[PDB]
Amino acid sequence: SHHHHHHLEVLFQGPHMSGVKVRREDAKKVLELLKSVGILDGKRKAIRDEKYVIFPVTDTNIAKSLGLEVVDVELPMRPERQIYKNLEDLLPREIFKKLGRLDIVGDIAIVSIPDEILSEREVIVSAIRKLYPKVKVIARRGFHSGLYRIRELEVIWGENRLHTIHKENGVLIKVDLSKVFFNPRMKGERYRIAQLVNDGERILVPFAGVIPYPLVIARFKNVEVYAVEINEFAVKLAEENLELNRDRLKGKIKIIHGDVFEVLPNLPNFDRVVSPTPKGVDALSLTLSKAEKFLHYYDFVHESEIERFRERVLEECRRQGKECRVSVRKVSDYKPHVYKVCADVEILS
Ligand SMILES: Nc1ncnc2c1ncn2[C@@H]1O[C@H](CO)[C@@H](O)[C@H]1O
Repeated sequence: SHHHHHHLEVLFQGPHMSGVKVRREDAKKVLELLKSVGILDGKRKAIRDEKYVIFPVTDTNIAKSLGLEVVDVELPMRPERQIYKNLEDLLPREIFKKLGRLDIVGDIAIVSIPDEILSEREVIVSAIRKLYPKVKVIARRGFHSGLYRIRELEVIWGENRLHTIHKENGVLIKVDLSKVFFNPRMKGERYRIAQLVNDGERILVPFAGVIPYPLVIARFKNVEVYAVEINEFAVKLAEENLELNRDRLKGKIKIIHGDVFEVLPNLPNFDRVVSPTPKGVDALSLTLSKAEKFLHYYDFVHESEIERFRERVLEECRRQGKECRVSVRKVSDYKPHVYKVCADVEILS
């Protein structure tokens, strides 16, 4: 006596060799459809030409019951190994070129996605998820808003949170991107100055945020750092960060919750001042006034204004009766024709 047909029908060992041929304009719809009905073959790649897309299917009868055109095609197997090293490898150039720079903060990936390629959201996420399998949050970014310069962010994939712990230069940085400002790309800078700093210095860091700069400096050198931040949530996270990194800091950090322009005139002077100035803000005079040996003044300057920028720094140096050497460095490419720069000011004796 024999087997039931509805038991036999699943015994075939061969691979699926067919697919469905659809117009490109239908391709997303159909993909969804195939996934929903449950006949989408994950083992094979989809291919396309200039007019049509072909999706691999696991049941051609059901495919025909969906009114789709069944074709016999040898489709590429899915890759098992992964050799992509950057996002451009995982996206068409027309999509990738409109994307902003991708940033990783802890287990959060942040990318800017213009409205015109927003329909392609799902491939973008996919690519990101493929490049960074460890991240658990993908958020679309806008601009910085308000006095605290908090980045506009919308979670578009993963856990519905914008808080995490970021590892940098040997320190741990608790961050909440919905409540505080933070830029990971300053890593280099923060390390650099940390290496320049000598033991015994008194250092001032205005606009300190969740104190990544004081944390790195104090991580590598036995110094005292004053940090000034006006955002109380950032202050809170800064305290938690100070407590989190306490047993790995050589230096000391004093956190001051307040307005830089109010606090600094009531502070004593320092050996070194490090000013991660908010974009558009001019704190040159005030930060220089608190520096006795070195100022590191960050700013955003247009390509054709660098010279003028340097000149103005020198002017301020003369204005405060200081004799200085001024060096201007391009820290990063901020947007076209616009650089994030740093004025290294050596105050001479
Ligand atoms: N007058 C200010 N005083 C102290 N911190 C400030 C001031 N303006 C901006 N910030 C902080 O500087 C950081 C970088 O812009 C942010 O955390 C922001 O809240």
